[PDB]
Amino acid sequence: ANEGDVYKCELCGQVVKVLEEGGGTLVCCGEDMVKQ
Amino acid sequence: ANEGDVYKCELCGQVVKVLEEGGGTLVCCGEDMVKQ
Ligand SMILES: [Zn+2]
Ligand SMILES: [Zn+2]
Repeated sequence: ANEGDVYKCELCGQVVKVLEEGGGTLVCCGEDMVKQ
Repeated sequence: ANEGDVYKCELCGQVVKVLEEGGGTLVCCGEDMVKQ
């Protein structure tokens, strides 16, 4: 992900920001959050 | 988590913010993101 990017889910509907990108995935609710 | 909170992976080194808390857990690198 790109720094300053926001990610939201479609299930849980959780929204978080990407303060610091990493070589991993942002899982959520036995799923994988979405990116805006 | 409470909005305004930031969570890290504590592994890869990914940092994100909880813009909107939901009914899900932030996972990264097969790990449960930690709270700063
Ligand atoms: Zn989710
Ligand atoms: Zn990670």
